[PDB]
Amino acid sequence: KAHIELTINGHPVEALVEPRTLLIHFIREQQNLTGAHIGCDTSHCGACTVDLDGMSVKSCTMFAVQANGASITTIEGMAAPDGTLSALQEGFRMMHGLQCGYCTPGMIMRSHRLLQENPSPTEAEIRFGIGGNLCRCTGYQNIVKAIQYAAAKINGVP
Amino acid sequence: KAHIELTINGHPVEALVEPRTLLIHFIREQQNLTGAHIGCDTSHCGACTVDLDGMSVKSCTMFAVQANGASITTIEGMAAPDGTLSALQEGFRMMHGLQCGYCTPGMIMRSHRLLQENPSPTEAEIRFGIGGNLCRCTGYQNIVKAIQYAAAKINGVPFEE
Amino acid sequence: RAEKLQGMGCKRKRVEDIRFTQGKGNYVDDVKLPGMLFGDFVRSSHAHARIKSIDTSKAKALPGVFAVLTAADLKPLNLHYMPTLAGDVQAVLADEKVLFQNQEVAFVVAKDRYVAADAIELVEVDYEPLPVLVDPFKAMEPDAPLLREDIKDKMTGAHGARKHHNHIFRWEIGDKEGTDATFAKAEVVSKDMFTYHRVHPSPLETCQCVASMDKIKGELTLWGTFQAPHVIRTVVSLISGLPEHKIHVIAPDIGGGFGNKVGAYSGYVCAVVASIVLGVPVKWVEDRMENLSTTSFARDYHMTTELAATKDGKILAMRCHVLADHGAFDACADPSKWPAGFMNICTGSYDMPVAHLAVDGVYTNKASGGVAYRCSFRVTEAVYAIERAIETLAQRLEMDSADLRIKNFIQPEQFPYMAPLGWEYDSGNYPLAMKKAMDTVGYHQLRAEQKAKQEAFKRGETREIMGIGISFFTEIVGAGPSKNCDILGVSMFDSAEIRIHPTGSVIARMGTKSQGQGHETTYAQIIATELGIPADDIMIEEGNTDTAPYGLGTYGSRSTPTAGAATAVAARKIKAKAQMIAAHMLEVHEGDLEWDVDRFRVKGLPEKFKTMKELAWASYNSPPPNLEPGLEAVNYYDPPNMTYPFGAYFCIMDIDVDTGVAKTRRFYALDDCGTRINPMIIEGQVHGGLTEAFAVAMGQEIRYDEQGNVLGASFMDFFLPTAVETPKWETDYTVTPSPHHPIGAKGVGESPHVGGVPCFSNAVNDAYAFLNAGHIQMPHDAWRLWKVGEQLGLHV
Amino acid sequence: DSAEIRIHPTGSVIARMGTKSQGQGHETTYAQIIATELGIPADDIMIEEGNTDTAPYGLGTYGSRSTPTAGAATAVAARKIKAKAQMIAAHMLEVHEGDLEWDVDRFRVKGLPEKFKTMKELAWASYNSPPPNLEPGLEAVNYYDPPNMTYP
Amino acid sequence: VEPTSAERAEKLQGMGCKRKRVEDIRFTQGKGNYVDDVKLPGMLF
Amino acid sequence: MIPGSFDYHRPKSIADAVALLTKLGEDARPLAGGHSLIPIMKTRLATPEHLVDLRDIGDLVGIREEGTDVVIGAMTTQHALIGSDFLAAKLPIIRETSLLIADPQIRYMGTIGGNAANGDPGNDMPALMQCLGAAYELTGPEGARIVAARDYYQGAYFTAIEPGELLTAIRIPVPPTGHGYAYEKLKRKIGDYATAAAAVVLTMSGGKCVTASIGLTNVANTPLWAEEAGKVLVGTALDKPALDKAVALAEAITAPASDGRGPAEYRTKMAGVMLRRAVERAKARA
Ligand SMILES: Cc1cc2nc3c(=O)[nH]c(=O)nc-3n(C[C@H](O)[C@H](O)[C@H](O)COP(=O)(O)OP(=O)(O)OC[C@H]3O[C@@H](n4cnc5c(N)ncnc54)[C@H](O)[C@@H]3O)c2cc1C
Ligand SMILES: Nc1ccn([C@@H]2O[C@H](COP(=O)(O)OP(=O)(O)OC[C@H]3Oc4nc5nc(N)nc(O)c5nc4C(S)=C3S)[C@@H](O)[C@H]2O)c(=O)n1
Ligand code: FES
Ligand code: FES
Ligand code: FES
Ligand code: FES
Repeated sequence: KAHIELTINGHPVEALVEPRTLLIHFIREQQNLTGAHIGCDTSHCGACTVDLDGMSVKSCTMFAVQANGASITTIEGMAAPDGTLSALQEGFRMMHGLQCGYCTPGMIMRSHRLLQENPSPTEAEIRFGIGGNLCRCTGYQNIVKAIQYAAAKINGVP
Repeated sequence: KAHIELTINGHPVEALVEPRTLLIHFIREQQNLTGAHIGCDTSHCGACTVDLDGMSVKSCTMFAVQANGASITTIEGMAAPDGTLSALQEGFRMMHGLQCGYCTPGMIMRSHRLLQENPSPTEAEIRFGIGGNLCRCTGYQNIVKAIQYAAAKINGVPFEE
Repeated sequence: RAEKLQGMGCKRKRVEDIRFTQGKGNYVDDVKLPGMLFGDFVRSSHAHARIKSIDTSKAKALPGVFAVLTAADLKPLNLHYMPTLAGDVQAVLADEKVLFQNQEVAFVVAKDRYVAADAIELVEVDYEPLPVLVDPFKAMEPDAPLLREDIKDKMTGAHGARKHHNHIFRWEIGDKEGTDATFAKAEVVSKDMFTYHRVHPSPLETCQCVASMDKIKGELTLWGTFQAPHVIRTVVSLISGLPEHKIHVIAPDIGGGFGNKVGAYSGYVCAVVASIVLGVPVKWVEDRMENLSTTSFARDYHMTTELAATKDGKILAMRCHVLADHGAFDACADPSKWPAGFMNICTGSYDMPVAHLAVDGVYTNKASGGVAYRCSFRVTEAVYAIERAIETLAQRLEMDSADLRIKNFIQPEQFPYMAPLGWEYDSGNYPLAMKKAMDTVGYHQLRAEQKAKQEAFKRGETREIMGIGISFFTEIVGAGPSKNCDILGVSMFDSAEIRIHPTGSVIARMGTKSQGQGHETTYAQIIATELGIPADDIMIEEGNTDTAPYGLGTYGSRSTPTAGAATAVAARKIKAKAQMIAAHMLEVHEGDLEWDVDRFRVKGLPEKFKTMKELAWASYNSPPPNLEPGLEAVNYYDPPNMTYPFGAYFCIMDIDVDTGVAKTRRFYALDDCGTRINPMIIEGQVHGGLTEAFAVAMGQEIRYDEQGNVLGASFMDFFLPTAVETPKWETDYTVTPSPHHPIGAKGVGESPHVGGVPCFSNAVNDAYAFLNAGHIQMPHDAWRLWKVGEQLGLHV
Repeated sequence: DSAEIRIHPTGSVIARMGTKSQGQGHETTYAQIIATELGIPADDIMIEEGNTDTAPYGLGTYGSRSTPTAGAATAVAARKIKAKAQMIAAHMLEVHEGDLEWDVDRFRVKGLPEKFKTMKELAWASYNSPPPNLEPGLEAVNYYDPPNMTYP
Repeated sequence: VEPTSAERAEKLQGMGCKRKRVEDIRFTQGKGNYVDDVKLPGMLF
Repeated sequence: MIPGSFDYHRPKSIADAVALLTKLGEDARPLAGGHSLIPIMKTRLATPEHLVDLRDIGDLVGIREEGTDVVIGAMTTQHALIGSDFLAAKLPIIRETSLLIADPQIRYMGTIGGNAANGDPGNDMPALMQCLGAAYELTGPEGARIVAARDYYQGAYFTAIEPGELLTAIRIPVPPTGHGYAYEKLKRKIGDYATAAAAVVLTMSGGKCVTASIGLTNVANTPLWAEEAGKVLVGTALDKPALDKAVALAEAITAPASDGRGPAEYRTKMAGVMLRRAVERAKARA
């Protein structure tokens, strides 16, 4: 087993992992961060998306050993230290951007990065920008609204 | 932390413990064998009794480090693998030897050893023989009966009534 | 206190979202129990073969492997087969033969899913191929292979003392003689064979469970993806011999179901058996490829559909015969008396004198299922049949199909309307909705635009063609009355229990089970309105069979018809008791009181009142002597009829004939589900269902080749639209309450899919109608629409 | 104090009370009360107390009150179930309720003992073939306000 | 088996019977669940 | 879902990676972005004993102009390609193509080199590289060599690379300023490999095509460079007769798979349609 050290949601993590352990399993099984989900076995769905060194990554398509030294944010890391929901979390609720909740962690984590890439995206930019994330419940329309709502909130902070 | 290796309920155990960790807490908090209980702070109650190298020991009055190399049996180790309850476990149920159940693990673990010390004890020997174990619920009478039941079961013949 | 109520009709924001947006849902694979192992299957590489041997020795020998179960281990417990909802049995682990590719052959239990996967690869199965049957049209030929040797003897024709060995059932309904007589003399007979291709509900979370047999207590706890957890308990009891009070089924948060999670799967049975054998918990979580290829498929109906009409467009009769491909085992979820579900709603929204429907189900070497994916028990198929037949009839009549529908709609005054295949529709105002829809989309103008575009095409001015899809549908949801609706003998009621605490907050539980439909939000809105108690003061729970009142689960859009009704009725029992408490407190007759939002007032002395909150406290603090203390009630609601929501959907589709690529221009969906509890939630349900409809009609499929290989059963090929492909949805409504429902609310969740698929398919078919393409079978993906145009000579 | 008793389709039972044992054997004895009332073996009955989300509200166990209060409620709730069961039996057996007599675990038709329904059969019937006038299922609650103390 | 009324009553283990306790199964095996046995993630003392 | 076990390595340099691959042998595979390799390991189609992760080799990442070429390190990600305004000024077809590859997550990880070296005909970059007449720089135990992209692909998962070699960079001649370009892809949805796609670069003068090159994606077991099709455009006005000729010569060399994207005959025709559309867009850009 390989020894890894990384940061997840701002906290140091050290672990011994088999090289073949997929990052999503490390996160869910060893770290007990069960917000990230597995929706497929082919890298399509994006339910396992985490923010890793400034990138949106499908953690089912990476081994934990590749994340050695990385800084990862999962959905558990999105709320503020005082518990306040992030703009995205709040937008998904306000705009009814989720139903079963299963895609939501990945959707929010992807969206977090999207709004860093482009703080003021058009709807086409949003839809293309979340193209790696499947949702079964919503038909995406309220997800767009959620992201737009979050952008407006973010853009109003400073 | 001290490194210890021992045997609990027939299984090897290896652990790291602080010296001051009481055996009861190692068993309950680290090993998750929560049958043993704590009823007191002065070593009177016996609720923490385990069988340790052929002795009945109040595990609240021993540090886990003192049990390095030992063989311990806790209440979880009494029932047979096939599910069948030990004679004592069965006797406790048959004779209504428990109510709240809080003393029961330690009563049974003590009794396990008592019946090895003395397979056919008199009533007075039973009562004396469990003197280190307090029960709040039963008034002891049915515990005595339970132990008598178990002895008779083990021995294949009754002794006292 | 007005701002706080958040009752019926409010766009109450969802309570579930707090946890789900933070990753604090509790889905099955999130469960971790002490000692928990992981199990998964060795699966069949063959569609049809005898199993000569299974060598599990290397797998058992692998470190970290705790068990490898085969059918040999299950047979003695009578668990090598499991009962289905359809009254057949399905193989748990293959015994003598495998009957579909990826069927379960052995169950490996290991320290974790990594070791389990390694051990699965070490199991060696030797197979002796048998002839594969995949074409249901050939399933009843004299030389068709004998698939189900366990229950059937060889029977090669249709006139023996048993049906053909591959014939599952024949079901018929309606007036055959009358229907045939009408077809024999009708001026116009419009016939087509419409295939509703096999698809799959593909919830984002796959099927999975954690079984934990506590051998010390003799009690089984089973966490799982169960849409109907109480049903699963009862079935687990009947097949395991454990009594129900010692089986604790827990359906926690479920990552979508869409019908995939109604029935039992081998994984559940095997996890349970393993846990019982091992005395530690066993988790089973399937991967996507196995979900798509081994759990409930949907559709797979081949519908020979005919309408008889006058030349002026009056529909005189419908005659439909269906060949239903059920795969290897009939596991098709349905009320027990309905082997083709409610396919007998296929006369749709139209007033027809007579009709006849026949359905034959056949076995093939495929995964089981049928009813799933927002079908409402074959209503998808029924609606597709009629709404496509309307269009092909309209073509044959040279009539605009909107006008044909208008000419034939059941009129509002005809409700409750006894349709010719036996269902009595509760309420509907079809002409009004159709008009609203047509006006909103500018229908007649679209047709003129379309005509001009067609002329342009013929002049070589455009390579795009425009289609106008219409789907006007009548759903039937809320199964159902005890007289005719039962799941394996349990009548299809549902239930609610509501308990008011001394300080006025509430715990309420229901016999349904959400998989994202917002029940934890919306059931509280019903109660809030009924009792004047803020919705946030009410906790809703489902899914723990120890705690929730027995119910039949969530499927068939039944939650609002059944448990929504029960909720209202239970709340009304509480209200009635509160009224008696108020009468005692105010020293008046109950009849002297009137309810006014959140309090009972004395008629004519409005200053004298007692609030619900005060009454709750009184029920504990000063219970009237004639009454029991406390304030709570239960209702098990046996519906008097189904609810029949409806909709008018219009799709404008542009198609590039040179590539086959279709692009939705506009999709307008009017749904009328009666009283609307939460418009926000309904809208989301519609968006989701329309997206499924798009997917099914335009791309999704599960196929099998001649060797029985399952094709396309991964997200490499299975069309799930992303945000880029998914159209924008325009939604609208009318409100036509269900007269018999306590709050006038009909189900709606499946309506978008039911109505949506024919809308899309009709749009595609309509686009090419001017070119005489005939009926184009779904899915309408690019290569298939290219083939349509190729065959019409459009590419040279 | 209070009791809620729910009979499952297959005839086993979950029952909860507003008391809370600390070793007095409630999980055993409340089931005995139900068993005799309903003719369902005690072993087929699960008793729970102490989870305020699930148990009906009660005032707890002290003052030797559990038998006077929740024990009463258990009997009364069970009698409500029996009354419903008798209605189901009368419907199934096609007789009047007054024509039925109870014999440990079943209703028999008076004068025609071969015509009977067991409580187990009635429980299934309540789910499988609810008489038209009745709600499906078979369960009850009682909150028991005692008329007096008991004076052992 | 068509048990007699008395046999059926006996099987109930109902009122008046010296029914053995259901609780004893777990308690005699140390499988009771008392407060100090509870362990939750992140729990402090 | 679950790959077979392997050992994992992080060489610090090209030399060390090449030495490792050479030593470990055929059971060792380079690991770049992992978004083709990990998926096939998860299916157990690939069961390497060792992965040699190239992540710590800085010299494998970057975009530079050298002489008449742009040189792109093999580990340069799709996201980096898209983000490079310098590359968009010189080789705008690359951004256009990359935006048609996979999805955001995949593009954050997937590399140009892994796309080019992968050998799946579904990959988009191969035929683009053939269109552009790119050269692949390979380094192995025997030293450096160059293989033209046009010569690199033999079949599905069969390329010209030799044991122990890494593709270290791709060297792309820079087309003339004002050149026309297009990558036109037909796919079932976001993330899907092409039903057919065409890459075109061309230049014009006085209303006539002076140069043209065409690549075709996923319409054979390899990418294809449609040499004859590009030549027939040269000297024409890129009018219908000329496009019809090029379509014919392009279609003639296809040999597509029949799969969920449609049968071979459709895909052949779609190569032609994509080609036409790409030429039209390139003409307009020119
Ligand atoms: C869901 C999904 C959708 C996709 N859609 C597309 C698409 O539309 N179009 C497209 O082009 N791609 C698509 N891809 C593939 C993606 O672009 C991969 O990133 C690419 O194919 C491989 O590059 P990589 O850096 O991930 O390489 P890896 O997966 O790490 O490696 C792939 C192969 O190349 C070898 N290799 C890698 N780097 C080198 C090197 N420098 N020298 C020698 N050998 C090397 C590896 O050993 C392996 O054999 C998709 C992938 C997924 C998961
Ligand atoms: N008159 C109405 C009708 C419904 N609703 C609200 O809409 C929701 C859906 O109610 P209903 O139509 O009764 O449907 P069910 O809750 O019974 O859901 C089942 C339905 O739900 C559908 N939608 C789904 N949505 C999600 N997120 N997940 C699934 O698995 C789903 N599965 C599909 C499938 S398949 C089915 S069968 C509930 O919150 C209800 O209060 C409303 O506000 N007013
Ligand atoms: S689990 Fe589907 S992309 Fe990762
Ligand atoms: S909210 Fe259910 S998959 Fe997106
Ligand atoms: S806890 Fe009382 S003697 Fe140990
Ligand atoms: S049984 Fe309660 S202390 Fe002994």
